[PDB]
Amino acid sequence: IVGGYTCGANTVPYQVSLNSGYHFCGGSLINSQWVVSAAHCYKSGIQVRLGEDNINVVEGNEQFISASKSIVHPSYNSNTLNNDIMLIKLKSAASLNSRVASISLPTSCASAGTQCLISGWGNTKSSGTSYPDVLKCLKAPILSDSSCKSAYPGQITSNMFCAGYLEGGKDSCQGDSGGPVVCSGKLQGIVSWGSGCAQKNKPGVYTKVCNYVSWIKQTIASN
Ligand SMILES: [Ca+2]
Ligand SMILES: [Cl-]
Ligand SMILES: [Zn+2]
Ligand SMILES: [Zn+2]
Repeated sequence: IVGGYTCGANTVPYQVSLNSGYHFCGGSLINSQWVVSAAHCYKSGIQVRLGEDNINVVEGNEQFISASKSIVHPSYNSNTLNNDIMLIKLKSAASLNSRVASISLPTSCASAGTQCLISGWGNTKSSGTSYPDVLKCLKAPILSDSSCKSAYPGQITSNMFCAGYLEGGKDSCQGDSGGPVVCSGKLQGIVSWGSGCAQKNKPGVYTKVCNYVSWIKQTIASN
């Protein structure tokens, strides 16, 4: 995340780190047994780490559980990143406490202008590589579709929305993929792609979760 701040140890209690020997993506806990992340984060051999603050230091409040299965959205297109969402089931249930909590799924989509909180352990430099070890946060509004589509012509579908600042300066960045975008207490987005990080007129693009609630609910209930 670039132009963001240190959230604080466990202040985004629904934030997860996907690890396959190292941290490679973020995710959101939706209930004791399931995590939602980006389909482009699909890997075989995932370990989910909950209650994480510093990914390189075991400070006692962590839970490391292996994934029992992964379900990529049936219509995921790796070329356009359209329908970039995946569900991960935990082999054992997470013990929910003050530091490990689930986030709610939306009942309706959020309007442009709404302020959201984007978090993760990604790169913090636009022009440079600096990978932080503690969680970073960024408060950013949802942009109108018009400004999102002018920045990426022919690339935005109805399953994506942009958030950030057009001036640039603030944005999600690689590493952060699969992480949450929460607005008014609901998980409204998943970090999906962007043009580099924090550039001017290049906001981040997020998977629009409100369009997949029935698929999420139906799939978790059947698996
Ligand atoms: Ca840790
Ligand atoms: Cl992340
Ligand atoms: Zn990351
Ligand atoms: Zn990515």
